Amino acid sequence: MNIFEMLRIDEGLRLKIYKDTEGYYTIGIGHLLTKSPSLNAAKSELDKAIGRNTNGVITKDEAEKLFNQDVDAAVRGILRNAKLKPVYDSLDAVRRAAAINMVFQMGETGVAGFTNSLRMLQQKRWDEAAVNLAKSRWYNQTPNRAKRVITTFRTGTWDAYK
Ligand SMILES: c1ccc2[nH]ccc2c1
Ligand SMILES: [Cl-]
Ligand SMILES: [Cl-]
Repeated sequence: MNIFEMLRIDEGLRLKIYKDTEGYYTIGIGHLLTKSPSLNAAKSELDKAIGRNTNGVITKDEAEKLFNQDVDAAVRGILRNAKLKPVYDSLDAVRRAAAINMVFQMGETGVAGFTNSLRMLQQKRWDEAAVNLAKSRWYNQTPNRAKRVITTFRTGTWDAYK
């Protein structure tokens, strides 16, 4: 298992514009297009990203392309983040995957707000971090996905994904 396969399971794959769990226009593998309530604005954002007049639909190759870009950007953002980087550096490979999954989902900002959990993870207090992580809007809104990621940090294995 790896980050790509992990996120592919968490996000699914859709080739037509759809609304995410928060009601935002998205496409492909979790690629958020816009927070605006406007489908037009979303189709324009789509065309701008793909580089063609898509008409709200993309191919699988174009989806995988957006996905590669988004994964790379997430990692790169973590590495540029002074709050995140040190935590990320302290983790083992499996757990780094869980850290990227959270950023992919909620943004660097969203994550930066889990200050207490990050500090526990950095200290390798796995069980306590898992409990603290669960006390969040994230966990209450997307419980099954949160549980998988939390299990990952708790155990350092891919068990939740097998
Ligand atoms: C960097 C980015 C996201 C993260 N989530 C938990 C730890 C961590 C570190
Ligand atoms: Cl883009
Ligand atoms: Cl869920």
